[PDB]
Amino acid sequence: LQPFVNLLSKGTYWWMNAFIKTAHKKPIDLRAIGKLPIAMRALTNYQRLCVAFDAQARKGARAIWRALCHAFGRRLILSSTFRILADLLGFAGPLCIFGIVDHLGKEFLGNAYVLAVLLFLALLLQRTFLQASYYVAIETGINLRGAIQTKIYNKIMHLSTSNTAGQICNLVAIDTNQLMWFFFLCPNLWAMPVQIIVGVILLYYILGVSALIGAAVIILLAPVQYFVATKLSQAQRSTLEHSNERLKQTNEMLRGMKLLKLYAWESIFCSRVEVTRRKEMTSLRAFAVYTSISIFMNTAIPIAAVLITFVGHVSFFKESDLSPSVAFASLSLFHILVTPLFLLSSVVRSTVKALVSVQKLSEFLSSCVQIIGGFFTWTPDGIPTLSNITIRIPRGQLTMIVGQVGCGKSSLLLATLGEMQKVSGAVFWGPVAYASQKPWLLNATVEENITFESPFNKQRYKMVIEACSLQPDIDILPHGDQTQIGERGINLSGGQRQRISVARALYQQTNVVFLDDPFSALDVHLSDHLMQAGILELLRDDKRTVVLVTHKLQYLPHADWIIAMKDGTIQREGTLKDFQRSEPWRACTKYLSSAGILLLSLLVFSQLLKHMVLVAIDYWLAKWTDDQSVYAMVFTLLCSLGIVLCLVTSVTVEWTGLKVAKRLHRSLLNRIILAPMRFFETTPLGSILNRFSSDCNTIDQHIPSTLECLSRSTLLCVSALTVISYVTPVFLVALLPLAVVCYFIQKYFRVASRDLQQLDDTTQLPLLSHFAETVEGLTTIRAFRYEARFQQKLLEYTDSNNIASLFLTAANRWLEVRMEYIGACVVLIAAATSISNSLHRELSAGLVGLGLTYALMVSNYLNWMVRNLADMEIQLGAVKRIHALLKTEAESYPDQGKIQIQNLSVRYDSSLKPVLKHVNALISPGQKIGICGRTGSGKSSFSLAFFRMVDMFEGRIIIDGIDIAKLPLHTLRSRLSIILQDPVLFSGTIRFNLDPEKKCSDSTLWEALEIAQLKLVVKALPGGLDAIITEGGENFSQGQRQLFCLARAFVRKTSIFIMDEATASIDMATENILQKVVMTAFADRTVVTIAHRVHTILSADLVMVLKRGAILEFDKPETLLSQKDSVFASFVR
Ligand SMILES: Nc1ncnc2c1ncn2[C@@H]1O[C@H](COP(=O)(O)OP(=O)(O)OP(=O)(O)O)[C@@H](O)[C@H]1O
Ligand SMILES: O=C(O)[C@H](CC(=O)N1C[C@H]2CCCC[C@H]2C1)Cc1ccccc1
Repeated sequence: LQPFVNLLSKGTYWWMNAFIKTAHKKPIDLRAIGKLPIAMRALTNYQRLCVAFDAQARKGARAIWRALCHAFGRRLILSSTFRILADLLGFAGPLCIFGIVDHLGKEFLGNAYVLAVLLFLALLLQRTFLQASYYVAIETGINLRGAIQTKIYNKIMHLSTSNTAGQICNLVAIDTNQLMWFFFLCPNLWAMPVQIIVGVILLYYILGVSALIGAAVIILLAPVQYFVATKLSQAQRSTLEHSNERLKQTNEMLRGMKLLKLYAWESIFCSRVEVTRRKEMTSLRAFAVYTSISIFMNTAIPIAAVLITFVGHVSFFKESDLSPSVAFASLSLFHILVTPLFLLSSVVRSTVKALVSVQKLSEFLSSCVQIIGGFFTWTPDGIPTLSNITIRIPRGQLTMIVGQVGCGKSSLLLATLGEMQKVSGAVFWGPVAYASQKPWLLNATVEENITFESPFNKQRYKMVIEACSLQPDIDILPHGDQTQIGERGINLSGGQRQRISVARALYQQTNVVFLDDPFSALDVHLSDHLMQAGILELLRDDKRTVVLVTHKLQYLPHADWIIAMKDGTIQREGTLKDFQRSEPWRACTKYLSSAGILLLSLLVFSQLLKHMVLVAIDYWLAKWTDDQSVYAMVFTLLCSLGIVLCLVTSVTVEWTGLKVAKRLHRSLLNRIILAPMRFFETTPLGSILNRFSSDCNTIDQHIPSTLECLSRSTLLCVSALTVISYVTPVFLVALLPLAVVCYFIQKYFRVASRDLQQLDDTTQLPLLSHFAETVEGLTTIRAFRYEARFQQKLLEYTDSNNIASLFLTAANRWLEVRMEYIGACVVLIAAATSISNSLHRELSAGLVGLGLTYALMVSNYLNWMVRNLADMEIQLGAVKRIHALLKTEAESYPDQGKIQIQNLSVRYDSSLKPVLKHVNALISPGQKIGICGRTGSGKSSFSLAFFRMVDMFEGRIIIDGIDIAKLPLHTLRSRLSIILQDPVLFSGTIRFNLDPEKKCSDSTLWEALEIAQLKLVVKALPGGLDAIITEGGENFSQGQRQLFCLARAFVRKTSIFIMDEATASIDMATENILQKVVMTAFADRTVVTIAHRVHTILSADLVMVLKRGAILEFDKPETLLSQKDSVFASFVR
């Protein structure tokens, strides 16, 4: 609430003080953050931008710039006016140091004390204009993002469906941010020229022509600073290529982990991910080189400029003798030109990226029922897709739209709606509940999807779910209801999704309903259930106009009207009779522990030795000004020794950063591979994967750079407070109060800012997610006429994004205003005490300048120390949670088919109910054993029990004379065939997905593919036995993929085969093909089949029934059918 408060509280952000103190105690919630001010709302900014657009266009890429300039120009020069005004008041430090030091070494301005309060007042007054300049630029930048995101969205509700779903979200998340961040750094575009030009002009007057030569070096090194920034960002992209390639290879490893650990291919796929990692680490060296140079230039160009400015002034020109006032006033000017001169690279880089974004943004912004005649074409001009489409469906009566495949069926429905440009014809036609041919699901609850922003009724909902008969399906789902169906509907199944969209159509209370192929993936049994109960007994009962378009003609007789489509034309439209007649410092220690004692010693000793040179340089200047070639000799040497150490301390932090980033990931990968199968099922995949994506990214690129920023600022602030204390020892008395105050300000910030950074991120996701939802189901939204209702949901989402981001900026300004006040209070104590000592005691004029030139800079170092420490705390969440995951568990480490089980006391998990108990069996070599039982009756345990994956087997299994327990895991899994229920084939060649051990012969591998009756399609692939297959994908069918897994099984030749519900998720013909292959090809080798199919184990040598723990296991299935009273298997079959 900055506008309401007065000028003083607004400048000092006193209104934020109570919020900070309150948030320190309890976490920030949406209730804690208030509603947005009227002036800064998404709707208000959007209306202002629309007014600007109307004004500009009333008389392209130029227009949007004019509208952005017109709407947000008044609150932008007001930001630039402060920035310029703060720049001029900035030179009241360097100029007043000139005044103070000169008077000591030699009209109220003639007094040294008077200038000590002018230095105090100007520094106090500058460091609020500068901060109020940052805020108003930010508050305009954030208010702009609110206006554009609404502007982008209001275009989405219009664009034709002929066209890029992911581009629009990218346009919101990246292209708008680059435009927003241009308005953060917009005033600098007019303030760098003013601040630098006055700066360089001042240096000439203070020091002479020699100040230009030193000033030219810094300016001339801005392009080289910029060039490194270009080479770095190129290197980051090339690293981003391998990281995305790595995450694909890792994701396939975690998802299909059970298949891998069954075949003992965990090491092979772990080896393949490391090969991609090493390439990423190679491309990450160049990112370290061009980050090392970037740190080297930013701390060795200021030193180089000082070296050439002073040495050149005394050696070449032989001008006026160097004096403490001139040398230290000029030195303090360099410290305040480098910050503008080194950010100018990022300002130009941002401006060239903002020019692209606007052009990219302006490219996006430019993109019953009776019909008379009618010609509709998806293209703006071309062959009309619908021709002679003249229809008149009745009101309140069901109508069927039936025709050939791909012949104007779904287009005609969209022709009735407004998504088809009319070449000609006349159409006259409220909101319509349209069940899309391709169903779309909101990223929300199953209850939310069906109600779809409509009031809930208990009776209505009960009938709908019973009619669609999707409730029994949700019963098997992991959650009873309110399941979070994310993007793409991965949680739900294809057939289940189709019902939901039809359920959404059937739930709504509207007169006209267009159900576009409700039975596309609906089973024939349920399809009649949905049609009879829902379409007829529910939809037709309510006197609701229903239009249905499906291939199943069985429901044609139960239809008032029916139309026939031919070649995209409505040939005839009549009734059935008419138609028939016509036709954490603990984590930081863990991070620095892995670097190595050698590097860690070199890292620490280089930092401490560098800042004993960067002070011994400045102290030597204070001794110099008071033989004159001798002083230049030592000062040149120290400047070179300062530069050399700036190179060493820039390589080491990056060299260390790679050494940890390499070891931490590699040590992480080898740990989860050895985790037992129980760990992967219990822990959600999202938890493990995000460690490899974000945390291994934060350590790769963010920690090493931040660790340098925090270590460089902390030592500078220690050096600044030591030099300023050696000059005036009385300053130590005031150091304790300013240490206690500076601690609490740091504490309340880190507590409050950490909350808002998390709150900022968690409100970003709903905003982007809403853009994806709108574009994916744009046709459905405009069918319900929920465009206005959906657009309103954006304003709430983006307002909760701005206010969460408008406190993160008011928190930073709160901190920087406090520290700059503390720093402006240190400069008074430093000035007051040194001048007291210099005039009365025997202090020198040079040491006075040395104290002041650090007092001015102790405000910045205090600010970087607390801001970097805030970021270093957050970025150490990467190491903290990796080290937690890194301590997971670790598993310990066939000639004849005789397998024996000793009581099989196997427990599905630690300290749980035993799945199977007291199960004794003995299968002779070369015998086909079958296992059948109820779902969850322990049959599924015996499948994984033979592979020691059940980690609590309190019994014994003897296979071919040995024990499956004593033998090591990677030597027992590798010699036992398995066929999981759901087939999976991982990315790689066919030769590298059927024998990754690279031991199979080329001729043999072809026979195995042919043995599975698969050689024809395999040979048909390009290359042959080397075609680059994709994970799942379309290169193979579901029957073929399950068929290929049989070929992979035949490759092992382990003489013991275990099949676990291979029949499921397969075709009936393929099951006969698979069963015939197993019966014929695998005649020997003791095939064991655990499945629910009746006919799978009918011909087996022996069949074992499974009760809660064990049931009758008749060796002869023929005897079992008679003995079981035709109940156990005969009745089930
Ligand atoms: N973005 C698009 N650009 C061009 N044509 C399009 C586009 N979207 C759809 N179409 C047209 O719509 C046709 C499919 O709809 P149509 O009603 O003609 O067939 P259908 O019988 O409903 O098909 P299906 O069984 O695939 O649902 C395509 O063949 C194409 O001519
Ligand atoms: O001190 C800072 O360096 C500023 C940090 C800050 O205030 N914010 C708030 C913004 C919210 C939206 C996204 C994050 C930014 C970061 C950034 C900045 C603003 C203006 C000028 C220079 C730097």
